[PDB]
Order: sequence, then C-alpha cells, then structure tokens
Amino acid sequence: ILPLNNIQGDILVGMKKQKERFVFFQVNDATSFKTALKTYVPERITSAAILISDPSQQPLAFVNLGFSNTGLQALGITDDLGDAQFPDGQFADAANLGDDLSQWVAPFTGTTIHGVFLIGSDQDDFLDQFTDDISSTFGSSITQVQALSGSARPGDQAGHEHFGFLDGISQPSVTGWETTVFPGQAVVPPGIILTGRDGDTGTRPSWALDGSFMAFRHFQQKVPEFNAYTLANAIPANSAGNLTQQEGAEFLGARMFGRWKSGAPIDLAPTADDPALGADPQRNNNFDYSDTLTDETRCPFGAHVRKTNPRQDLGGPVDTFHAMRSSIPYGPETSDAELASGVTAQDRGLLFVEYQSIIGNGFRFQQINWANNANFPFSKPITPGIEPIIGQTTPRTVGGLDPLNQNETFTVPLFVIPKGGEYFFLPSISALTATIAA
Ligand code: HEM
Ligand SMILES: *[C@@H]1O[C@H](CO)[C@@H](O)[C@H](O)[C@H]1NC(C)=O
Ligand SMILES: COc1cccc(OC)c1O
Ligand SMILES: COc1cccc(OC)c1O
Repeated sequence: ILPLNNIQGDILVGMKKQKERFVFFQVNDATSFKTALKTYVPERITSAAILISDPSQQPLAFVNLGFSNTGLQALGITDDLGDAQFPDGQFADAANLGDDLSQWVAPFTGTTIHGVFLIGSDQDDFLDQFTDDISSTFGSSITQVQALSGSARPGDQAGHEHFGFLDGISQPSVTGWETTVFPGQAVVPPGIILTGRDGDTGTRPSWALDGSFMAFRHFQQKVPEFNAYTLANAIPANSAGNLTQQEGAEFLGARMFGRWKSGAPIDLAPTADDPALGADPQRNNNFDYSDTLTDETRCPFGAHVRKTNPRQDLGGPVDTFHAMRSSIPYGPETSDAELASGVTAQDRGLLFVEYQSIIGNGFRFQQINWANNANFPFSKPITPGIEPIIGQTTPRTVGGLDPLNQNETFTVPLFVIPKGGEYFFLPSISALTATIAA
C-alpha cells in the first residue's frame, strides 16, 4: 500500500487547479534553506491524501517542491539518484530532444536553477499570497530566478490547451492504492512513476522512495499559425462524405492529435466529432488501435497521442513507457484579429509537466524514440513520419493525415517552441525534512 500522506500530490493525483505558478530558485545559504524547509514542509507541502480529500478540508493552495541536480549538490545531498539524464540537467540534453537551442532563454540556459516550487490555486492573487509566504519563510536563503504562471482557459475551453484540444484525459493508473480505473486506462506497477517502488529498475538511495522525476518544458505555442495551416491544408473529404473547408480544417487538427478538440478519440470517432464521447471518461480512453494497426483510415500512425502512447502498436500492454502529466496552459486567449492575420502577437503556450521514475523511459522515450522517429511505430505499411505537434526532426514530414490519400505527406511547420526546461526530482514528504533538510 502506497503511503498517500507521504507522496507529493501532483505526482499521483494532479493538482487540477485553475491557476498554477512555478517558482524557480537558487539556494544562497544551505543552512538557512534547510531550517526554512523544515518550517515550510508540514505547513504547505500537499500530499496525494489531501488532493483526494473533501474540498472543504483542502487548503486554498497546493504546494509541491522539486530539486535539480545542482540544487541537491548545493544542499550537500550527493547520493546518486540512479537516473542517466537528471545529473547533467535538461539544457545539456536539449539537442538530443531535437530542440533549437537558440530559442532557449534564461534562466534555463545552464544549471543555475536549484529547484521549483509548484503552487496550484484558484486565483492569481492567491498565487501571489503563497509566493509571498515562500519569500517570508525562506527569505534571502533563496533567490527566485523566474516565476512562470499558467491558467486554465475560460468558459467551455476549461481543460483545453491553446490549440483548442481537451488535455489531461489519458493517464496511467498505479497499483498500490484504491482509485477509479477507467476502461482503456493502463494499470501499471507504482514504480513506473514512483522511484523505489515495484516496477522501477533504477538504482535508488533508500531516501528516494516515493519520489518521482519531473520533466518540465516551457513551450510557446503558435496558435494563429496552427489554425491557418489547418485551413490551408483542410482535408477535402473523409469516408462519410465531402467536408466544408472549416470541417476539413477541424478534421485535420483532429488527425494531427488523434483526438477531436472535445476529447473524442478519432479511433472511436473517425469521421466526425462526438462531444458526448469526449466528455465521457468511461469511454473516451477505451481504444487501443487494434482496429487500425495496418491502415490509417481510423487514425494516422503519427498522430500525437498514438506516438506518445502507442497502445497495441507495441504488440500488447507494456508498463515501461507510461508517465503522468500535470501540464497547464499559459497566456491570453487568441484574439479574432490574431487568427485573421495568421500570425502570433502574444506569448501563450503550455507549461508542460511529466512525471516518471526513469526520465529515459517516460518523457524522453516518448520524445526521442517515438515522436522524433519517422520509422515509429514499427512494421507499418506507410512510413509514419514525424509527430506533427511536438516531433522535432527535420524535415517535419508526416504521412497519412488524409484518410483517403494516406500516401500524401504533410510537411508541418513547428507550432510548439521549447523555450526552456529542466529535470527535477520531487522527494517524498518525509525525505524533504529527514534527508534534504538534514
Ligand atoms: C504544447 C505541447 C503539447 C500539447 C499542446 C499537447 C497536447 C496533448 C493533448 C491535447 C492530448 C490528448 C488528451 C490527453 O490524453 O491528455 C495529449 C496527450 C498526451 N501527450 Fe501531449 N501535448 C504536448 C506535448 C507533449 C509532450 C512534449 C509529450 C511527451 C514527450 C506529450 C505526451 C503526451 C502523452 C503521454 C499523452 C497521453 C497519450 C495517451 O495515453 O493516449 N505531450 N497531449
Ligand atoms: C464531393 O466533392 C467533389 C470534389 O472534390 C465533387 O466533385 C462532388 O460533386 C462532391 N459531392 C459528392 C456528392 O460527391
Ligand atoms: C488501451 O491502453 C493500452 C493498451 C495497450 C498498451 C498500452 O500501453 C502500451 C495501453 O495504454
Ligand atoms: C497488412 O499490413 C502490412 C502490409 C505490408 C507491410 C506492412 O508493414 C511492413 C504491413 O503492416
């Protein structure tokens, strides 16, 4: 049984708050930081247990805390955590991910960042109150080098990311606790997500039990450009009949993602949106590509969700490459004038968060081995190509987007720009005080 009171809640349950702030910091004084941390943790650090408690018993803000390798070093915590990528940091790994390094910005361009406080709350003012509480408690023991703040989109776009698609539908379920499991949801041993638990194969210090590694990515999105691209390349028809340009553009977007904007998976709804299905957690994940392993009519081989979770393209259930996501959009809505121009005029995007016990098996495997690999999934009659949303290999050519002309290739401009990121370790709540602050 997992000790839910000891696991940082964003890892297992997800904050699911309307607003979130990532406060990136450096440690200035290890001794002063450690005593501040011992004060802070029992008061503010939110467990999985709290996140599944009655909302009345919940605090106004949830706080979680992760450390980079240099943060652990600054604190004299020098035990090897057993991950191949964590020690060097993400900037050193960015070229491997396919990133254009010229688009990276401070303070991510190095290993200056020692950690991140994640604050989830209902309003920006509450984020400010909890940020000020960090300032008051830690004082000059830290320097806040950057804060990145996000917000759920308004109205019926709540839960949707900036291109318009419902995000946060498909997550693995870990064994070791009692929770609801939906049809089609992968059930994995807890060590796929939690370091030191069954299923983890990395060599972990005992104090690393029930922690997890976060891959953080700051993505800027080019929404008018995406919209204009789908209009310019609108699919003329599908199996059900001819499409108006607007229908064909919406369909092309769905083909790129593998889901309609509503969340309806195209493997179940291959020709038209089914918003009732999109909003149905009991059915919106109940598919595995077994009905489309050797053709692309129902779903392209290279659609976002199929690349990042290949399901039956792997030949059966595989524990190893599942990961939890707790991303949040940021920035203003895209104006009518922006969409008309087809050109981005404001900074908006995704503060992307993915948790796994082995960075190389979760985020990094999904990115490099799968999304960036034109020849993945394997053994297909048409080359899948590069995942159109986040695949980084050039040329960004993907096949099969038009179900009636599957050999047609699309060369897709990059609409998602990495601006920085880092690899963090989130310890257990007890480890925060018993180890990190010792
Ligand atoms: C701005 C960039 C991105 C956007 C807009 C985006 C959007 C989405 C959307 C709309 C979904 C479908 C709903 C869901 O299952 O949650 C999804 C699923 C998913 N995405 Fe992304 N994503 C982005 C980047 C990434 C990256 C960089 C990765 C990992 C390398 C990733 C991994 C996944 C995974 C694992 C799923 C669930 C797949 C499944 O289990 O079927 N995404 N994403
Ligand atoms: C469908 O679209 C084609 C052009 O792509 C057109 O020739 C045809 O008349 C349309 N309608 C039907 C019912 O086939
Ligand atoms: C329906 O869900 C699945 C089926 C088969 C394999 C999966 O992950 C590799 C998976 O997530
Ligand atoms: C019928 O399915 C196929 C036919 C020809 C080649 C294939 O992959 C190499 C394939 O999967």
